[PDB]
Amino acid sequence: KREHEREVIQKAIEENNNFIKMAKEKLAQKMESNKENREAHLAAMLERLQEKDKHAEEVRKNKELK
Amino acid sequence: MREIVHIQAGQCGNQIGAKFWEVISDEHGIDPTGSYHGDSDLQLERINVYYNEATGNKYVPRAILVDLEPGTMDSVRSGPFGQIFRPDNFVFGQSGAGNNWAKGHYTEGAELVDSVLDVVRKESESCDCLQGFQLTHSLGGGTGSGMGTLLISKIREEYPDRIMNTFSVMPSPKVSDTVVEPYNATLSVHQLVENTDETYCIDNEALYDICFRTLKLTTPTYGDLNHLVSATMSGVTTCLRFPGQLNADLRKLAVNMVPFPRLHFFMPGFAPLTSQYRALTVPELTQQMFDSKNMMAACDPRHGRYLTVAAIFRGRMSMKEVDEQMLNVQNKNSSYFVEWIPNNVKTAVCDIPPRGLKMSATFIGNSTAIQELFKRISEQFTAMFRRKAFLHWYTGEGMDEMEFTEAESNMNDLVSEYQQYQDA
Ligand SMILES: Nc1nc2c(ncn2[C@@H]2O[C@H](COP(=O)(O)OP(=O)(O)O)[C@@H](O)[C@H]2O)c(=O)[nH]1
Ligand SMILES: [Mg+2]
Repeated sequence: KREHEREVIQKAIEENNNFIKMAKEKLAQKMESNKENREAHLAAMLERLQEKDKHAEEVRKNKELK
Repeated sequence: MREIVHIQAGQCGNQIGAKFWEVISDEHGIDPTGSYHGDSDLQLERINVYYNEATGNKYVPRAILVDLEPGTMDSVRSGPFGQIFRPDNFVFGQSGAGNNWAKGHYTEGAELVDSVLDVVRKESESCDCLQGFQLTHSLGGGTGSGMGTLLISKIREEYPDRIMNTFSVMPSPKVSDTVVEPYNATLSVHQLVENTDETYCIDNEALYDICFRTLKLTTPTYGDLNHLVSATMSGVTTCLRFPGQLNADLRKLAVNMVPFPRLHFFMPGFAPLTSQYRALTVPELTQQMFDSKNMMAACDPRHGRYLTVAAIFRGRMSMKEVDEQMLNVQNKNSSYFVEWIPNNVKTAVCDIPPRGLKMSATFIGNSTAIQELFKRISEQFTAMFRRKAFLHWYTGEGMDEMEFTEAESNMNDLVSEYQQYQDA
């Protein structure tokens, strides 16, 4: 019986710890995937704007030949 | 053997225990300070059983007060006879147990239990011959229920040859604090089946009913119940505290009340039920005492059969009338007494009556009807368990459904065994 008691309280400690741990993981995965996603979006936006810039240089060059 | 060691665990436990110490301290002439101030010698002849003598006459209840919350025990230190208790013997945590059996038994209680056992050793080692221990608790909360049973085990590990005795309050929907009470009860009934020699089953249901439909108290308080309780506890501890013919011990009681090891669950009864200028007649006391409307359980003895019975008669009356009426109750209703245990109703008389009363009768029954109490609980338990309700509170403390399953089975079995003997 004493061993059973030690096992039960051990189970409780382990289960709370596993909770805190799985929480910490899940949250880190989420924060990191969010940061990767947001950065990707802003990168593609700035790159669209860069292609806009390159086409403006293209236009100016096309006129300085006419 | 002589000295008893008394333990109060939990709210209900410390409440009924504090009342009990008030009541019998009065009976024994001990003022709230520990000084004897009574007339008779009878009051001090066996005072060693429940009180340790100290310093200038001072008597100190050999009691250990235990709780996981500081409330009820502060309440006790504060109130009437509050400082008759050895201050060292207050052992308390701060967390509480949240009416959770798992918490009192496995997690929070486990922290506190070793300091309790420390005080237990200190008292036991200062005894000439320790009979055993008496515990007060409910089975429906968390501290009393779970921590108390854990203590029962611990103490049995350390004193396997002594007697375990409990006044255990059974829960009832009529008087409920939490829905998990059936679980808690079924868990500790399990422990009690295995680790006590004698448990007085004090059912809150009966105390309610007797408060409501007899004392005619429409709105009963826990004090109303606890006055019935302290009356019973004085009653059934009398022959252990007073000299006389059948100088009683806890073991002889067990030997004389427990035909089979597991069936050690007793039904107490008391007359006259109070809440009294006219003393009754022996006939009255007797018949009141054996009626159900005076049982502190809930079961009707006419539904099963007395295995063993002990009656105590307190006051000044004729022993001839006492013997006549006792044999009249048996000979008349000889159907409700098993025929394979000959001469199973014993009777004692003590001259000192309880406070307020001039004549009184207490009664202790090993009756098969207790199965009803257990059955009630089993049902309530099952209902919830069948849909695994409110189990998270326990599972989150490390427990498994298997434990519950086992417990249930055991109680079911108990009932069965009891029935087996009702048909014999
Ligand atoms: N008769 C009686 N029953 C009580 C008292 N206090 C609580 N109960 C019952 O005991 C159970 C609650 O347990 P409680 O003693 O408060 O919890 P604990 O402190 O964890 O052990 C419920 O079944 C209540 O009905 C009391 O003072 N007298
Ligand atoms: Mg409570």
